[PDB]
Amino acid sequence: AKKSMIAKQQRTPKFKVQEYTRCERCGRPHSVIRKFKLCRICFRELAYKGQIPGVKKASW
Amino acid sequence: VQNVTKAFGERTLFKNANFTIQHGEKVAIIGPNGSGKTTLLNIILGQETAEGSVWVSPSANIGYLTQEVFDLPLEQTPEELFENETFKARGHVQNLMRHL
Amino acid sequence: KGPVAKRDVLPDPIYNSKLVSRLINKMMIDGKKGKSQTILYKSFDIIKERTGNDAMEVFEQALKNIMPVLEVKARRVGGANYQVPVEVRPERRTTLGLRWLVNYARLRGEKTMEERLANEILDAANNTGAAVKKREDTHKMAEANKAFA
Amino acid sequence: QLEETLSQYSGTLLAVSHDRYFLEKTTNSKLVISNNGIEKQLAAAAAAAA
RNA sequence: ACGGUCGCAAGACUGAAACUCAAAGGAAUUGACGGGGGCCCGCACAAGCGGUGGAGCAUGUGGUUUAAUUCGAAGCAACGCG
RNA sequence: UGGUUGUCGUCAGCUCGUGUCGUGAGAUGUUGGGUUAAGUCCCGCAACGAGCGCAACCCUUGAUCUUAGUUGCCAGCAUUCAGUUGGGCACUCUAAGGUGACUGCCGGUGACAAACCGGAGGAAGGUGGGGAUGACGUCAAAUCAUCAUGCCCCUUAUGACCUGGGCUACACACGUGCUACAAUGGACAGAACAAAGGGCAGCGAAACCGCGAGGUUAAGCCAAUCCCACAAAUCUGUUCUCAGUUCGGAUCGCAGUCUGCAACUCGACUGCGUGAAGCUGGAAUCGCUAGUAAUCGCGGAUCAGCAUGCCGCGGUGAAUACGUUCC
RNA sequence: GCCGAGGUGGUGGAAUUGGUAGACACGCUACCUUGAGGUGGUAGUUUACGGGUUCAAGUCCCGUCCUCGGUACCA
Repeated sequence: AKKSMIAKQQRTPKFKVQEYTRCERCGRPHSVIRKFKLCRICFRELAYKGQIPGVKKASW
Repeated sequence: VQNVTKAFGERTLFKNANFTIQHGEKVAIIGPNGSGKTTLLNIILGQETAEGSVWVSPSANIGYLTQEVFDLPLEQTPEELFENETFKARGHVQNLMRHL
Repeated sequence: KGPVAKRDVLPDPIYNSKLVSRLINKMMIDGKKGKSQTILYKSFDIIKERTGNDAMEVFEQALKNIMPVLEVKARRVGGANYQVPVEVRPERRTTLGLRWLVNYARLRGEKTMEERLANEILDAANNTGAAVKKREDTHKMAEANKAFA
Repeated sequence: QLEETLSQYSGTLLAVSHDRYFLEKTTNSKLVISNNGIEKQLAAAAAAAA
């Protein structure tokens, strides 16, 4: 069950509280960041591949 | 026991003897002849010219033993004396404790 | 590796001593110098009141009674557990004296550590006292094991 | 047996005893009553350790 | 082992076969290890300060109950982990 | 299996070219002396080199010079309930470019080296503090459940929808954590001080009501302005006086509040009442060398709502390091 | 059937009426130590039965059940 669940999130449910955040590139909840609307590992991959214009390696 | 003083007319024993003992320790009290050993415990435990301050725990259950044998409810049986509630309270508590 | 050294702050607004601020930094619970300074000055004011002296001299006299000459370290060879007596260098004399004051003061039990530390200084002045149990017992351990040095 | 079990006793004992050998099992601190009041000793405390 | 010689004895000497294996072995190399030696280093030890283990609860995991107690981690390097 | 990680381990190692020695496996460099945090660097050497590592460059903090002054700052200039107004770029601050610390300079030691110990300057002294960076490889370690996947299996089902339950069970053990056991304490009142970060169907002032959780109307703010946001330990007074309590809050009954179709299993919070175990913990065991440990609050993700977890932030702020005998 | 003997914790077993689910040595359980076991260290589970005597019972007494052995029918 992957594309069915992605499709179910891409629907409009019965109630607004059934709406939950999801991947948009690599299908999974648990740690989809609201800002990027992206999964965590896919954020790490794309931010390594020079995309996602804000994030570089952090040090302070 | 802070700032304690005990005198008997002119017979003065204690003067400003500040000591403080808490739970859980072995306190040996040694007097060669007449150091008031018996007198201190009476003026720890009582009033009557404990001059100063003797504070003790209010909820502590101090079990006292005397030097002198003059605190018996005389002519009573040890049956009536010792609190023996039901059945083994005579045997398993008390009479075994006596004979043993 | 090698030895590294440390520092400490010189004055106290009453009682201008190094070692009294060393005791202020000692007995600090959870990062509160304010409570230890209040406890310390109320205790030294009790020591100035109850005995009509300046509490500096009573405090150093108590230190002189507590500061141990001889630690006894360990030296295990085989199954022997030998203890070896060490001449203490005087920095550690001062700091073991301050630890024993602070620890046995708060270990005594009275109706403030103001009173507990004050009475512990008053006992270590007139040498018989609680930290001086540790002084005597360390010197007895060094006296018995003096065969190794 | 009172010399023995009072060692295994769970503290807060005030043991006046004119014996020298009974207290060798029931002593941690001493109160030597003397001239001009008490002497709270925690050891032998003789000769004014220097 | 049998036979034989020697021996008071213990045994010595001479000395197979059936059977069984595709190794046994020597010297040397590289490593790893030592309750081997040396030197060094790390909150590793010591010197300290505060804890955990005791109590209550939060949380996670083992077992067990289950209709299901979803799946994945399992010494350090799983167990307020996905 | 790809991809992506842990661990040894930020340990200081791991290799190659060409050469020589050895029948060969191999050796050599890479070992030795000093030195380092370092296979760092020097010197000697059958080796001369080189690469991946180490360091340095990168980010932050420590200071000063220049630019740049609003929403930031208020020194002199008067008005202010108020830095509010006018005024000013001095000062802090912000964010850009710099400068700056390199054993550079002194003395001493040491082969004369490399380096080390003290000294001077300096905001900064010997990789200044920290981060990011994680070599060849080890554990057929972990991930087929983020993804992509070779092979095998199911297929009107091992696929799909829907509601309901469960992932929160509970006799037990076991890791991590929170709160206490109390006078450096508990309660009450007064006074002050932060940093970092978030806010558009969101942050939400102020007023009003409610003891309180909160409620209704709503200003300003796409934000150095406005909001979150009244920091807390601290300091100072009042009060208790060492008890299972004016400690501690488990658990529990009733009545509430918010979020959201909906809080029964299964949400957080409040109010009243109840108040337990616990009076500093056996064998054993863990973290930390300085703005650290201890302690105190604050913030943000996630998210309608759920934080004692995690990730950052400041506040106060120590004790000790003799040494390498032992693990 | 008769006589003699013993019936305790998983085990072997001491206890002259006076405190034992066990007091003594093992097992057993929970933890610790160790990579994981073992050793080691810490804590933990009604006297065959039923009815009395007794202030008190494993014990003293009356009965029942089991097992060892001697003493019999028979092979």
